[PDB]
Parts: sequence; C-alpha cells; structure tokens
Amino acid sequence: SAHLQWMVVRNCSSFLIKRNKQTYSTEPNNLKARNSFRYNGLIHRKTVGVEPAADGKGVVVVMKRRSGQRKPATSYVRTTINKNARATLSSIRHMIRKNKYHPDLRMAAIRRASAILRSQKPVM
Amino acid sequence: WRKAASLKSNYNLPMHKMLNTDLSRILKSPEIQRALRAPRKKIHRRVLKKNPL
Amino acid sequence: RMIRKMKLPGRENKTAVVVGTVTDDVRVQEVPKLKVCALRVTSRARSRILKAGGKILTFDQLALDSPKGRGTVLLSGPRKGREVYRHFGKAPGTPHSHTKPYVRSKGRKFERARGRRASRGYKN
Amino acid sequence: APSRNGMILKPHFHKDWQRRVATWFNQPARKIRRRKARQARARRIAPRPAAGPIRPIVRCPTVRYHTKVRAGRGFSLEELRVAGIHKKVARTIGISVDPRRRNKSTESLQANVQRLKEYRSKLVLFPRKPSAPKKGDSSAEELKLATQLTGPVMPIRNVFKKEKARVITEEEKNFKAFASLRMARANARLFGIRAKRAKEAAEQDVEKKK
Amino acid sequence: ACARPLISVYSEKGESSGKNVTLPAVFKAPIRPDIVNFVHTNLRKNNRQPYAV
Amino acid sequence: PSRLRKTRKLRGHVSHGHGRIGKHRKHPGGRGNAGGMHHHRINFDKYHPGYFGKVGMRHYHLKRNQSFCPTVNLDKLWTLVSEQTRVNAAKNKTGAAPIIDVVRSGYYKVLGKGKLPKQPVIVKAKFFSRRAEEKIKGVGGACVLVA
RNA sequence: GCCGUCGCUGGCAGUCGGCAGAGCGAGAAAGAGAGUGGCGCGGACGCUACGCCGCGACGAGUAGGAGGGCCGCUGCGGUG
RNA sequence: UGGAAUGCGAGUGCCUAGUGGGCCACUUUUGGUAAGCAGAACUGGCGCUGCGGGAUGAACCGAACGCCGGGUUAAGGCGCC
RNA sequence: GGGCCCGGGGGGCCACGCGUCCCCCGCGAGCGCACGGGGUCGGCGGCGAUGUCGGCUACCCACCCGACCCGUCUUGAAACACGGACCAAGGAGUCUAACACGUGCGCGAGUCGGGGGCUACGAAAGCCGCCGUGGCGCAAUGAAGGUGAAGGCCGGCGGCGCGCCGCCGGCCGAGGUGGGAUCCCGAGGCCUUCCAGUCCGCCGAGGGCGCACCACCGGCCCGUCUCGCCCGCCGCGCCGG
RNA sequence: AGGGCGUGAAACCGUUAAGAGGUAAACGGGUGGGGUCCGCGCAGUCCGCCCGGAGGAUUCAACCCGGCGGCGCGGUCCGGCCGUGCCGGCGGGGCGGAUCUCCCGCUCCCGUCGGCGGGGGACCGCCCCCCGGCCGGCGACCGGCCGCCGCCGGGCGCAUU
RNA sequence: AGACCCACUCCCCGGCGCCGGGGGGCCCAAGUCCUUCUGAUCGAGGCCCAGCCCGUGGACGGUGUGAGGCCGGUAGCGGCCCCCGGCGCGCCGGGCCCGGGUCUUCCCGGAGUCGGGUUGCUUGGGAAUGCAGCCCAAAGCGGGUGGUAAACUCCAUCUAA
Ligand SMILES: [Mg+2]
Ligand SMILES: [Mg+2]
Ligand SMILES: [Mg+2]
Ligand SMILES: [Mg+2]
Ligand SMILES: [Mg+2]
Ligand SMILES: [Mg+2]
Ligand SMILES: [Mg+2]
Ligand SMILES: [Mg+2]
Ligand SMILES: [Mg+2]
Ligand SMILES: [Mg+2]
Ligand SMILES: [Mg+2]
Ligand SMILES: [Mg+2]
Ligand SMILES: [Mg+2]
Ligand SMILES: [Mg+2]
Ligand SMILES: [Mg+2]
Ligand SMILES: [Mg+2]
Ligand SMILES: [Mg+2]
Ligand SMILES: [Mg+2]
Ligand SMILES: [Mg+2]
Ligand SMILES: [Mg+2]
Ligand SMILES: [Mg+2]
Ligand SMILES: [Mg+2]
Ligand SMILES: [Mg+2]
Ligand SMILES: [Mg+2]
Ligand SMILES: [Mg+2]
Ligand SMILES: [Mg+2]
Ligand SMILES: [Mg+2]
Ligand SMILES: [Mg+2]
Ligand SMILES: [Mg+2]
Ligand SMILES: [Mg+2]
Ligand SMILES: [Mg+2]
Ligand SMILES: [Mg+2]
Ligand SMILES: [Mg+2]
Ligand SMILES: [Mg+2]
Ligand SMILES: [Mg+2]
Ligand SMILES: [Mg+2]
Ligand SMILES: [Mg+2]
Ligand SMILES: [Mg+2]
Ligand SMILES: [Mg+2]
Ligand SMILES: [Mg+2]
Ligand SMILES: [Mg+2]
Ligand SMILES: [Mg+2]
Ligand SMILES: [Mg+2]
Ligand SMILES: [Mg+2]
Repeated sequence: SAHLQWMVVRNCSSFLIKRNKQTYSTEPNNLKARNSFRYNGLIHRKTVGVEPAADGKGVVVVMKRRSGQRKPATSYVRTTINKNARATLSSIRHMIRKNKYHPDLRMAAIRRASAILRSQKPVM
Repeated sequence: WRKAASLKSNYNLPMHKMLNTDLSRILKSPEIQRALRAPRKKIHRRVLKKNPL
Repeated sequence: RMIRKMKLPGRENKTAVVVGTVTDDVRVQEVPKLKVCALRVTSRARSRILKAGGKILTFDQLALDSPKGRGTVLLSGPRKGREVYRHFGKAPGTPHSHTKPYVRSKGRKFERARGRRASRGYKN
Repeated sequence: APSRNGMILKPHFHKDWQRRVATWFNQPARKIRRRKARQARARRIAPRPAAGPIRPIVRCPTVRYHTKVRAGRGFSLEELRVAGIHKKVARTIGISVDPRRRNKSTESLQANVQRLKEYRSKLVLFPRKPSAPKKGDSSAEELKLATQLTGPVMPIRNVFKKEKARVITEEEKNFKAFASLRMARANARLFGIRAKRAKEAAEQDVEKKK
Repeated sequence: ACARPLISVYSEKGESSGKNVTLPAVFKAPIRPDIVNFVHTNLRKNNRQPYAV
Repeated sequence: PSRLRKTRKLRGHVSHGHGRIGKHRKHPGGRGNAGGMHHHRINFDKYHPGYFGKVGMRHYHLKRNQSFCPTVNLDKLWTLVSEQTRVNAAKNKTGAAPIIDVVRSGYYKVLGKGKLPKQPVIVKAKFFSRRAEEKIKGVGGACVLVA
C-alpha cells in the first residue's frame, strides 16, 4: 500500500535530497520535487507528472493507469500537448477534474505546466 | 501461510501485525466516518486586549 | 486468563481486546468460541482459537468493526508477573522483608548462614 | 565497592589471564581442515564405510541416562563368541571389538548378538585375490552394487514400546503408589537394625530358657 | 495481504512465454526495514578480520 | 557503539563526570568484596543476609546424576501424549484408559499441582506425590511404578 | 516584539467539488437525521502526520544527570 | 446540604550520579578577657549567582537573569566628579 | 429609605400586534457609518554614471560607559596560592568477563546451535531436528534423610452420643471484601407549521459485569512446634499415611 | 619544482602600504571617521486579468474519423483468475499422529507355538490437486462489448472566433 | 601340549623389467579505431538496425591523468616440455610350512615395591589428592580402589611396582 511504502522511503530513498535545511525528491512524477506523501510519484496508484517535451515545445503529461501496478513497462500513459499557453492548461485541468484523477494535484500540475511553458520562451 | 515450509525443518511465514495497511481506505470508510465528531478547523488566534475604560 | 475473564456474567459475544500477545496455555482443556483482537497471537494459540470456532482480529480490523470500541472487553496481562518484581521492596536484610536476594547460586552455602537463622548471629 | 542492591560477584581474573587467552579465529579453517581429512579418508578406504567400524549398543550409566542407549566402544568377546566371529577376524571386516566390556545380562547380550548377525548379513566382502574368489566371499554379481556407506553403520535409535489403552482393573485401582514407596524406603532403611534386634532378642530369651 | 496473482514467465527473447506462476506467499510477508537493518548490521560484522597493535 | 556513549558528550567537561571534589581515584574502599565485615558491613547485611558463616553438612564428591528426578505436575500431564489420544479415550465407550509413561517424556516424579480432566488414565512413573495419586485416582485412573 | 522549553497527553486524514454544496467557538447533554400516515465547467496554500497549526505559562546555575545536534573527524555497506 | 477557610491534579515503581572539609547573618546560645576564636538551635544566605545600591568587598540592603523597545519602580540617591 | 421607587385622586423607558383564557384590578428586505475579532494610505517629496548611492558584520583609528588572568584545589583566588615564554603535531573512561535494571526485536511455556556436522567477496551466508547433549525457564522447601503446591454439597453405611469422626457412591466448583481505566443495560432526554408513531444514531440519574494494580481477609506446598484421634498393610513394625 | 628540491601552516623575523601612539597591551557595549573591496549599482521590479491602438497567423467553438485513458450501483452484460470462504464429492496425492491393525528377518519350544525388529492397511488432523452449488474479491490481483466523460492525431470550420 | 573333527595355499623380504599427486620452465581474447582536452594523457564525445571488440578473462600492477581491450597478467577439467612421487602388472632369488571347534592334562606373573608411621611440599581433595626424604616393611582366594578415622562382614571393580 502507499502508506506502507511511504514508511519505507520517507527517509531512505535514492531520490531523497537533504541539504541546506531543505528536502527534495528527484523521482519522476513528483510535481513539486517534494519529499511528501501527497506528491511522491511512486507509491500511489494514481499519479500525475508533467515534463517538457523531448524538444523544447509543449509538455508531456504522464498518468499512471489502474491495472498494471506491478508492470512498470506499461504503467504510465504519456501525452504530449503543444498548444498555446491557455489551451495547454485547460487540457490539464480537464484531464484531472473531469476524470477525477487525483484532484488534489490540479493546481500543482497546472503550476508546473505554466513553469515549463515559460521556460520554453526565448530568454532575454 | 496455510502450509509450513517443506525445506526448513520447522518454519512458517511471519504473521502480519496489520492486515490492511491502506490507511486511507480505512479512514475514509463509512463505518469509521459515522463515529467521528465534526472537525474543528476554525483557527482562533490571539485577541489583542483593548482597554474597556 | 482470557477465557476466565471472558466468562464473567454479561460478557457474551464481546470481543476481547489486548494490546499485546495472546500466548497459548497448555493447562487449558476446553477452549470456548472467542472473538479476540491482539497485536500478536502465538502459532499454537491461533490454531486452538480457530479450531474452537473463534475469530482472531488485528487492530486495523477492530476499527472497522468497533470504531468506538463498543461491545469490547479490554484485557491486560499480569504486569507484575515478571521475575524482577521478586527483587523489589524492602531490602532482603530487613525485618519481614520477603524480597528475593541476588545470588549467583542457590544452595546451602549461598547466603543462608548469618542473618538468616538465629543460630548464626541473628535473624530478622 | 558495593552499590545498593547487587549480586556479589567473584570473577576469576586475579591471574595473568591475558597471557593465556585462546581465540577461535581459526575455527572455520579448522572445520575445513577436518572435513578435508574426512573426504580424503573416505576416498582412501572406499567402498568401506566412511563412518568406520560398526559399534554396539550400550545403556548409559547412572539413573539419569539409563533410559537411553547409544553407541559403545566395541562388541564384547562374549557377544562375538555367541555370534561365531573370531575376535581377531572381527576388526578386518569392519567390526569393532572391546575386550574390556562385560555382558552382565542376557538381553543386552542378545541385542548386540543380533546386531552382529544383521551386520554380517549386509556385509559385501571382496575376495582377497580379485580373480580368485574363495569360500566366504560375495558373488561377483553383488560386488557390482557395492557402494560406500555414509553415516554411522546401522544407526542406534531409542525406540519406545507403545502401549494401547486398556480398561483399568480393580487390582490396579486399589494399588497404593505413595504408601508402597514410603514403606519401601522404611523397610530398606531399618532392615539392618531390625535384623540385629531379632538376633539379640533370640539370645536374650535363649539364656533364660537354658 | 491475501492476493496471489499470476506472474508471467518470460522467454529469453523478452516476451511472455504464456506460462504463469502464482505469486509465492513470501512476497506478501511483512516488510520490516528495522528487522532488516538489525540483521544486516550484525551479520556484516561476521566476515571481519581482527586487527590489533 | 562508542558514538552513542557518555564519553562523547563528556568532551570539554573537566572531571569527565566524576566530580571536582572526590575526583576519580584508583580503588577507594578496597578491591573486590573487601570490607564485608567492616566499612562495607551495611551493604552486605542489608542486601546479603546469610552471606557469612557456615550451615549444614558437607558432602564430598557430590554426583548430581544420583539425584536426577525431573518432575511434572498433573495440569501438564496430558500434554505428554498427543491430542487425539485424549479425545479418543474421552469419546470411546469400552472404558479403556490410555497409558501415559512419564519416563518416556523425561520425568521421574509426578506432582499434584492442578486438576485433571474427568477422564480415566493409567500413569507410569518412578515416583508420585501423595496428592498426585489421589487426584489421579479421583478421575478413575491408576498409578504404575517403574524402576 | 522575537527565540526556546513546558503544558493544553490541544487542532488538521474534511483537499468529503457540477456522482458538488463549503458550517460545528459555541453560556448551559444529545441529529445542520430518515422517511409513513392524519448561459459558463470554474473554485489559492496545505498533509517530509517523525508533518503542519493554535493558545497559555515560564527561562539563574557549580558537582551531577538527561535530550537534540542538517555540529566536526577517520574508515565500512548502500546510494548520489 | 461531600459537613471550616484558602490554595493546588494526584498517586506510584525502578535505575541513579555528585556529595558526605563548609562558611556567613538576625534572633536564641555553650566555653573563653576577648578574637575576623572554638561549639550549638531556627530560618535565610554565600558556596553554585549574575544584577541596582553600600566608593571599594563571597554573605549587607533591594532584587534574582532568555535577546530587545517603551513606561514605572526598589534599596539608594540628586554641589561637581 | 424599601416594596418592577406600594395603592388611590417638563423629562427619560432594552414599553409598543392580537385574539383571547386569566393572576391582579420561531425566517421582512435593503443600503450605510463605525471608539467594533493586532495598519493602512485608492498620500507625497529629493537625488542619481566618475563621483556619488547602499554594504549589519568584517580591517585600521577615535571617543564615552564597562572591564583584574586563566586552569585548579578551596568556606573563600586578581592574589604576595600552584601550572602556564611562544607555535605546531601528539595527548587521557577504552576492550574482555560477570552482574543488575531500562529500552528495541524475535519466538513464546518455551526458547537458544554458540560446539559439531552437511553443502574472489566467502573466515561469509544457508541447512541439521533421532545433532536440543546441554543452558536458562517451567517448583518449592529442609542441614539432611525427604516431602513437594484449592474444596464443598447430596445420598448410604460404620463408631460415639441433632451433632462429630472413618468409610462408600452422584452434583457443583480454583476464594472473598474495597477501590478500580474500559465495557454493558437504560428512567429520562436530543425541536422546526401541527398530531400520531416508526428506523438509525447520540447525552444521560441509576444499575451491572469488572482488566492490570494495590490494601485486607481466607486457602494451598516445604521446615519447626503444640494438641489429638483415626486409617493402611505381602513385610504388623522403634512401619507408613 | 634548482640536487635535504611536492605542497609549504603557525610561532618568530625583514620590508612595502595604511592607520595610530604620555596612564602597558588586550577586551565587552555603543556609535562615528577612514580604507579594502562587493552590489560584476547609478532614472529602478515583476506577474495575472481587463480596456484601447497598430498589426500578424501550424485559427477558435461545434461536428466527423481514428487512437488512448478514467469511471460505471451495465439498477442484475459476457468471459476470466480467484476467496489465509462455506456446502456435496465412490473424487486423485502428500505431511504428521504416544489412534488401531495381513506380510516378513532373527530368536525360545516341539516339524509346532510364541516374542523382538522390520512392512501393508484402516482411522484422525492438516495441506495440494481435481469436479458441481451459494455468496465473494479483482484498491498488493483483468480482458471483451456497451455507456458517460476526458485527452491527443487527422479532417472541416477562413473569422465580430 | 595331546586326541577327534573341520579347513587350508597366499603372506612377506632383496633385486629386476612394464602401466596408468607434487616441483620447475615456456606459452594462449580483445581499440592504442575517429574527433577532441592535455606538458603528457588511460580523460570527454562517437563507433549503423544492435549493442566498437573480447568476455569461463570488467582481479591487480605497470605505462607522462584516471586503462577490460598498450604490456605483464587475470579466466579456463587451457596447451606444451622436463624432473620427483605414488598406484598397479610380470620375472629371478629367497623366508613361512602357518588355520578353526570340542574334549583331556597341564601353567599362569614385575619386592626395599606395596602398605604403614612421621616430616616437608602440593591439591578442590576435607582424621591427609599427589610427590619426595627418613624409619618400618608385606601377602598370594593375595593386593589396590570403592571421597570421614576405625573393627566385623558381605558385595562390586580392577590387577600396581
Ligand atoms: Mg559509589
Ligand atoms: Mg556541568
Ligand atoms: Mg580533577
Ligand atoms: Mg557521573
Ligand atoms: Mg569518592
Ligand atoms: Mg574506578
Ligand atoms: Mg537554564
Ligand atoms: Mg573530602
Ligand atoms: Mg563559628
Ligand atoms: Mg575554624
Ligand atoms: Mg566547593
Ligand atoms: Mg540554590
Ligand atoms: Mg544572589
Ligand atoms: Mg563603605
Ligand atoms: Mg527598560
Ligand atoms: Mg552617588
Ligand atoms: Mg571606568
Ligand atoms: Mg583600568
Ligand atoms: Mg590546585
Ligand atoms: Mg585554606
Ligand atoms: Mg583563579
Ligand atoms: Mg594577597
Ligand atoms: Mg600544590
Ligand atoms: Mg613557572
Ligand atoms: Mg592534536
Ligand atoms: Mg546497580
Ligand atoms: Mg531486557
Ligand atoms: Mg576472505
Ligand atoms: Mg612545486
Ligand atoms: Mg610527484
Ligand atoms: Mg618537503
Ligand atoms: Mg619546497
Ligand atoms: Mg608582514
Ligand atoms: Mg608609517
Ligand atoms: Mg594506471
Ligand atoms: Mg571514451
Ligand atoms: Mg589497467
Ligand atoms: Mg572501453
Ligand atoms: Mg594475455
Ligand atoms: Mg591461469
Ligand atoms: Mg604390569
Ligand atoms: Mg613451595
Ligand atoms: Mg597451595
Ligand atoms: Mg565411608
């Protein structure tokens, strides 16, 4: 279970960074890189990840399917979205709220998405 | 659990102290949720005392 | 001990609850149908309870069955049933003190001459 | 100095015990060496059993252990004599011999005599000259099946004669276990003095008679 | 803590060979990171060699 | 481990936790159990009454195998045989009682603590207590002596 | 005002959202109960629960005790 | 009508270090011509304790201490220092 | 003076529907200002690229108040008490055994293979089960010989004279008093137009079963003492219970 | 790195620069002045929505095709594995048992009759595998259809979006 | 030892010839490929689908960093060559002329030692565990031991010098 698995990794994980009175998690599908039960991207049956696309245009939304929990090969569904800024966010909001897929990560996913799109604009 | 080890003279799997580790399913279940008092989530910060006189 | 305390009048169909281990008692002949919740149950105690038709719970199952603990009989093992408490109290060399002394050996030669019989100095 | 309640301790460290500490860091290397000498010995005497000569049954002394049997040093001359095995020929064919041991009772004697006869029935004996068999030697067919034996030969085991449930009689129900024991202790304790009193009594009255 | 699904057996070509094995009970045993650390801590001391001046 | 011990926390504190006045001297009071009848008399009398003196006969060359006599109470008597032994006897009708041989289980004397189930049994042992035999006889059993 | 300690063995799993309805600080027991008859698709942060939040009191220290150090040093198993 | 007032949550068990040179003051007090002498009772202190005052000072008087701003005090003071 | 400042013949009221009976004689809507659950301005000004702006701390210097040199033994150290000229590196509660208590883990009336054996890291790890011998625990007590851990009720007989003891068969059964977390029942009670009476909950006088633990009183086992009457038998005893 | 040569500390010393100097020096608190440097300053922030001007496009919604995913009390869809579930089995077997019991090796006795030791079999407890029936999970454990929703790719929409 | 039965031909010694663990030596995979940093590099990037090549060899060391592939090595029931050994098979000359059961008659043991006294040391060994000096000094169904001195008496158990 998530709670059992969190009790194994809360303070012992290759993704755990403790430094400068801070703590981060570098595993995939953690929306805030936060060593938190909520935002851990491995222990839950349903997780949401947002990454920049392979080329610096658009984001990739990763969703964990329900069936293959023990089958890493086919557990994550990756969708690339390369619309305008307001349309990219609208899709993520619907991908989470309409499906009721981890609704508590809605704004974290939207906030992370806005940060990737912003970083893909030309630097000044 | 049903069958003791065959290649160890006397051994069986260690018993579980907690059968259902899904703490979120337990807490959100109807049975527990009927026994709880309503949450008290209002925050009462300190009141600056003004002199009535 | 659990069978005795669950046999008192008016404790029928009540789930015995102990925060600890339920050990088997070979001196018991007939094991009545019990419902029990414990942290641990020894391998032989488990077979006897079930073979009598009883039910063994964990504490995560007591919550889903008795969220407030209703219909429960909380029970505890003998706290003073330990060898140490035989050594606590008035020091062994004081009047009417039945405290157990700390001896490396037990026998005629080991702390029985003077102070323990009037024929040798004194007794108290 | 003693401090409140505590055991009184007498450690035996008033000599130069550090000059004579025996560490055990060679234990695994000893275990390997002992095993390697068991293997090279098993190869050396094959097909003879690796364990060694067959040992007899014996009852452990004292009242603490006489309910148990174990492997003794070697079969006794009375046992070998009753089993028709020459004592000097016994060691040559895997049988151990103990000239010291005495047979006090028949049943123990018989048990080892039968143990010998069973062993002689399992013995596969290779002829002295392989091409020239002789009278007692095993046939060539059963020499192709002769394989070395692992573990003690005919291991000795403590077997219990199970008794089934039977209806209790009135004679047994009436028996008094405690009284019988207490009276038996008294009789074996006052036997010598009672016999003395009887002797003196006869003397006292005889002088009155004569 | 009672589910024993079927585990695929894969061919050397990396594909499911169609065969299956029920998940052994040992994979449902309690996960105790502190029993492990106790046992690892004390067993790893057993292959040491002595050092002394 | 030495990292969890007082010495690490006592770095920088003069006296290392033994005081400035009394200091830590070599052997004040004597070595070992010195002073039992002297400056250490209260501790010995208070906590070890009987320590000094002699009591009882000497016995040279004691052999503890001669007095070997493990005991079992009646409340544990039926554990020496399997469970089906008891249930079969309790439910059979011919009245046949099973034989419990306590010597085979490694006991010599049978003691009386506890109560027996209402079930006839034949008990074999080297020794019995008086109350053991009565309790064994109260359920319809018999006591059998072995040498 | 701020730091820490102690206490309240205080509060938060209720993030219960369009399969929706936001409360339970309030002088004074126990249900914001259940019934049967007489346009938009939207709503901040949180929760390393070993975490976060609130309120009140307090804070001298040798000998000595205890706790915590994301204080520091050398080597070993993992990991980065 | 929990049978006076007032205040306060109590009880209990293990393991336990350092100490076992003390000294001072009001009052009482033994020896001594007396002593910043020797010896007691009670309480409070110094020892372990800074801080305002007694110019200075182990103990006197006031008051006991987290790092700060404002206000007011104590004992003591307000010619100049 | 007190009696909602009793009753009768200009100035402030946290008086303001009514049917009535009669003592006496359950929702109006808005809007707004604020001495109202801890500060805002929906108020402004000057200066600014080569000499000027900010930089707590930090380097040097100055001034005012404060300020005796540390470690140590000591009632008391700045002491005319001892160590210390300066700098680097080294430098002092460790390891083994035993014991006690506390804590953590495993199993649990058991538990432990530590010795032995089997089968690069590995001298590790894994296995033994007729390898658990053995240790500790499960039984105490006495110098020892030794002994060694609940009872009552019903019916019959025997001895003494309704009761007592000895002996036989059937029934129940590991004590009780006080306190005691928790648990249990439930008088009454928890509202919405109004009446009835239901389902689930919830508070509760009173009453119960009572964990651990403590205090007290009984009981049981071993040693010893006092009194006293019996029961057993292959051994009739200086016997045994 | 120049033959006792890797690095090259501290004490202590020479010199250069700056500052200062009659109550030995040093020190705490508080400012002040001066320096060394740092801001890699010197017309001063950034973000969302909205209004308006200039423009400019892989042009929006809605529809169709395909793929993927979430959920479904599909009020009770089919197929599945599947219950540390319960019932019925001529079910085919392993493990254990201080529950009972025709065959054999050795031995006492006359060719007979008994004891030890060695084997079937029955029985009971547990377990695994096979078949039928109820309820049962699939949230440590899934597939196919249908439905709803969401997302993406491709068409079409060509402009008060 | 004698008698009656029963059964026996291989066991070794000195020489001589033939046949299947140990020591020493020599050897056995694969990049110095293409760009590139450097004083020099073993560094960094690359080496098609596939994934530079070997790999039973990715221990280690050397070489101008830091190297599985440059060298030595490492792996391998790998190869070759010498020597010692062992285990077997034959011949010559030798030695032994060998055994078991039952009856009959015979024979059988360690002395200045044991044991005893006393002394000193020693031990857990206590009216004396062991050892030694001096004195006494044996026996032959005897002697020693049987953890409290001693007498009488049975047992058990060994057979010292
Ligand atoms: Mg002490
Ligand atoms: Mg201190
Ligand atoms: Mg000191
Ligand atoms: Mg200390
Ligand atoms: Mg001291
Ligand atoms: Mg010491
Ligand atoms: Mg403090
Ligand atoms: Mg002193
Ligand atoms: Mg004085
Ligand atoms: Mg004085
Ligand atoms: Mg002091
Ligand atoms: Mg104080
Ligand atoms: Mg003070
Ligand atoms: Mg003055
Ligand atoms: Mg102030
Ligand atoms: Mg002044
Ligand atoms: Mg000054
Ligand atoms: Mg000065
Ligand atoms: Mg000093
Ligand atoms: Mg002095
Ligand atoms: Mg000083
Ligand atoms: Mg001076
Ligand atoms: Mg000095
Ligand atoms: Mg000096
Ligand atoms: Mg140093
Ligand atoms: Mg202690
Ligand atoms: Mg412990
Ligand atoms: Mg090694
Ligand atoms: Mg250099
Ligand atoms: Mg160099
Ligand atoms: Mg150098
Ligand atoms: Mg140099
Ligand atoms: Mg200089
Ligand atoms: Mg100058
Ligand atoms: Mg190299
Ligand atoms: Mg490269
Ligand atoms: Mg290399
Ligand atoms: Mg390479
Ligand atoms: Mg090579
Ligand atoms: Mg090699
Ligand atoms: Mg001899
Ligand atoms: Mg000597
Ligand atoms: Mg000595
Ligand atoms: Mg004797």
